[PDB]
Amino acid sequence: DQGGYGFAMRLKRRNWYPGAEESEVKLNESDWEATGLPTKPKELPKRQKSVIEKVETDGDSDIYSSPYLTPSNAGNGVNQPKNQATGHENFQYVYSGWFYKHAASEKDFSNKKIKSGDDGYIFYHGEKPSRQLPASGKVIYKGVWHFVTDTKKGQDFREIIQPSKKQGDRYSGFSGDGSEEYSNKNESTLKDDHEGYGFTSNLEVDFGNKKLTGKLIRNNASLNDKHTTQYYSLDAQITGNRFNGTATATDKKENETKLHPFVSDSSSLSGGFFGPQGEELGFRFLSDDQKVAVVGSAKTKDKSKLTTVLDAVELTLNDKKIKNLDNFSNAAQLVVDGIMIPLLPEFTRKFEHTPETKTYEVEVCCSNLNYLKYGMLTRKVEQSMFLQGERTDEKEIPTDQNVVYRGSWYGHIANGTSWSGNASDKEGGNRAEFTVNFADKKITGKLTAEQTFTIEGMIQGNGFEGTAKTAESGFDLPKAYITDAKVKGGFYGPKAEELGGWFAYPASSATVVFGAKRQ
Amino acid sequence: DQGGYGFAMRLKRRNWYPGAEESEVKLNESDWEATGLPTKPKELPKRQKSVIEKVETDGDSDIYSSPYLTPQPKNQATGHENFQYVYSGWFYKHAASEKDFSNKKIKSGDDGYIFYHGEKPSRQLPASGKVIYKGVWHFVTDTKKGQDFREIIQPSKKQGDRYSGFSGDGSEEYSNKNESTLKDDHEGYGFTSNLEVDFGNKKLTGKLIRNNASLDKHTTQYYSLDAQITGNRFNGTATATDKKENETKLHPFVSDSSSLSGGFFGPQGEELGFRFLSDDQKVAVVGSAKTKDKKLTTVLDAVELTLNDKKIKNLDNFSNAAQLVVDGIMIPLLPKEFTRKFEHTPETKTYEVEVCCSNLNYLKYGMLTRKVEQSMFLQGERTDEKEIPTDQNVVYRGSWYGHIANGTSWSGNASDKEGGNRAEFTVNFADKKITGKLTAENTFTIEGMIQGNGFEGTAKTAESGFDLDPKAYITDAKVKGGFYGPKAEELGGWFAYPGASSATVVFGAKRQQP
Ligand code: NA
Repeated sequence: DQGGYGFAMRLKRRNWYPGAEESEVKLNESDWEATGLPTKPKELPKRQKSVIEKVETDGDSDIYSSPYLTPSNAGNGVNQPKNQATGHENFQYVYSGWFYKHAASEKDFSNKKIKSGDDGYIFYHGEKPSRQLPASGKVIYKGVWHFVTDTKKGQDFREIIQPSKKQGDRYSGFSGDGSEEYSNKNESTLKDDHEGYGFTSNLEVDFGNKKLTGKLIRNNASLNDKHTTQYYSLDAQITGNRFNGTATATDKKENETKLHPFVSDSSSLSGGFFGPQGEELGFRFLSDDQKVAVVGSAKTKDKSKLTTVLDAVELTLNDKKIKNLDNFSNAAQLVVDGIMIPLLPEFTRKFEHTPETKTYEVEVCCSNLNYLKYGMLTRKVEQSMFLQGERTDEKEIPTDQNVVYRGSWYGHIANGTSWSGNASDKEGGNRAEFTVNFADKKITGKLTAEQTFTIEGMIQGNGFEGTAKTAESGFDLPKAYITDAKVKGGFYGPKAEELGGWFAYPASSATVVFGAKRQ
Repeated sequence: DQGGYGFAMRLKRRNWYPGAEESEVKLNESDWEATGLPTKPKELPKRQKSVIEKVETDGDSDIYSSPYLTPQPKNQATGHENFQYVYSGWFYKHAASEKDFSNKKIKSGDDGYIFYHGEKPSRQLPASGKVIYKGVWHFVTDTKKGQDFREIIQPSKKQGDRYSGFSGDGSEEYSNKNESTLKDDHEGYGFTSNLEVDFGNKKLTGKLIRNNASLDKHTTQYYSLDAQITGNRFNGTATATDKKENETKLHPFVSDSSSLSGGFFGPQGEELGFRFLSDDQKVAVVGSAKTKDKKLTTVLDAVELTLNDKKIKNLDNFSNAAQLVVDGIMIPLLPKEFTRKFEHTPETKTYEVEVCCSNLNYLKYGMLTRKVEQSMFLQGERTDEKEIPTDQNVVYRGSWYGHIANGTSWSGNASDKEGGNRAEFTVNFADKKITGKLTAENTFTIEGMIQGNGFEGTAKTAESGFDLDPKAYITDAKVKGGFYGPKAEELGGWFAYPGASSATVVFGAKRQQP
């Protein structure tokens, strides 16, 4: 999809003012809200929490939330419910769940509006979207899932929520409702075929084939023979640290009458992997009939060769240091300080951006690159270089023994006075060239200002590493000297049409990002 | 009717909670509320005012009322605006909505009352002639879902549907009440009344109209009225002038009423108040009217004779001998067996009353005590002067209550027996002459002239002293009285002395027959 740390969807409340009544309020893709990056995934997402904090109540002011979440800033009663897939409960990077208030009714006759029922959100959010994943093998992920429905006059979902308060009619059915009383979430022990407590998810992720399948079920209250009910299966393709696909409603029958909301397929399943090697994931979807939205989370068993799916780095000038950036496997979306900066609105480019550090100044290259972006980033005053690209699958690395790549680079170097040079297509300005022997796992090339650097390295999988050096001789602006500069890079896009890398040093310094295109 | 100083009727608000909705709330005779005696007729009636004071608001706490009432529209019949005894009108609040969702009650709209009240209900009226009364009238309707009265009230706020149509509504915008001058054929401003009272024939007729805003005849008539006068009261019907024929009826005045009732107030009934409820229970009306701004007959006697100070006060009465009105409260004299005795506490602590007699129907008299004060009382409904019989020899027999003393006091209740208090009278109507005797122990002698339905003369202990079981010498004591009931079957009088022996006496006798 379009990437992000998380998504939230608000409960609906239907207007029943007589004469001005909405017979229905459907859910919409436009209803999804970004959560932003959480400092602590176990806490509620801050933007949406603030909204609910301001929601008026009249008798019970508490915020109720999923049992494994941090009550934080909020209270409860008659409470020890559980919602967990057994053996898969120790989430560290990703949380999904719900939170809500018993909101006061809106009783605004003078605006012909009457609304009543809970107000709240379902959501998932995560930190540390993954830059590496297992290289191969099928891996079981389990966790939880949550839902919120549309509202329609006369509608009920009595199979999942006892409809004494018009759940599904006046306000959304949702998995946190006080009348969701048919799961085993309050029971003290499990039946031998339960996957856990409440609504749980089970996914099989095939890292070898870049795809996944799964099942979303309810673990049923024991009030012979089977004690779970399946509402969806899932199917998705993995691209980098993201996945996209479909959800299939398990019981839609034909003839109905359909006492639950899970009756339509979804063509908008999307999620992503989080953690050092994608050991946790978050996902969401919206049903095609706009009657239900789902979010969820899953993880490998509570306590392997890896492949790198992306590079995203920031090189800070002042201290020549190199930090990893978050990225959602999208070279054209620059993620810094938890905000997303697009990189496409003519070689290179330049612009500034302010969200909602004051503003970000970015110079990005290049116009002919599609899986790789690099340039200059400045906060306001801080200055850095950056590079980010989507690695080519190691199994797609071409075998060709002679391959030339051409492009440019941004440079900042000094043994005394400093030299800085942007990237360019012309003329004697920064230019880069590389010859790669894939068969040999060998790579070499040169960067020239017009004087030059010379790079050499070997090829490990879908990335390379080596060293860069001035002529020394020396450089320009009066001379700078570089020797044994630590060089890191990778190949980007299908069959490695693109490649790029960077180096920092380490009385001469140096920080360089470069990217080249295949001929 | 059943008499009173005034009546009020509250606006209705209809429950429109979905699923627990009232489709309609009709008016009912039982909805009428007594107002009590006002100290100042220009002020709002106190009981109902207190109710409205407690009505909850949320944004506008004011009480709005008819412009001539004591807190630039006008509501008045020109030349007939200076009311002193009787006021009718309305008052209300922009009441907050009731929004009780868990008990399934939603109500919205104005809350308030229409009312009339008066002081000094009349004991005399003009003896004859037709007299024009004009004034104002007011209405409140039922509520019914989907109902509007757009001819009278612009229905932007569901007037007639969620809360009663009423003449004080802010959207009553079709009368001339806000205009600065009058058309040639307007009777005045807003909704006005015009009555012709025929005191000669004891009846009245009238018309209730709206004076229309000018933006072709300028008034619209909604009712005519017809009533019979009995004493200081009147009862009859209202006839809806436009009912239902070729029209779908854009106003609430579509049904007749068989419950028009009202009464006269002031020294000679120069003002009146009235009310009615439509037979279809869709609309209640109250109103008031007066003779133009600036010989009598007496229709009732109602007096209190205070012992301690031998003084005699007029009581209010609504032309009903069996309803004793003291201190603004109504005390019935027949239990819904000669003489009677009982006590009564309203809502002075309690009233103790001894009343006579069981055979009298237009005349009641006896003892009244407050708690401690003690008085005698007499009240009766005079016979029409034109019904005074011409018979030259007529005997009346009965009793009397007596309290007298030149030294020690003598008190004697009334009775049928035996040597106890007894009264006898012979009346020569042809001669306009009356005489009779009261005896305790076998004594007062009374001569008097008849005038209309009343008499006036003297009572003397004669010669000399009386008993005191010490001689009490009362002579030339003024005696006043009347003939009560149709054709003067019952008669009554009283006397106070002086105008070392005192005396206060009420008596009543009944007519005999060959
Ligand atoms: Na986000």
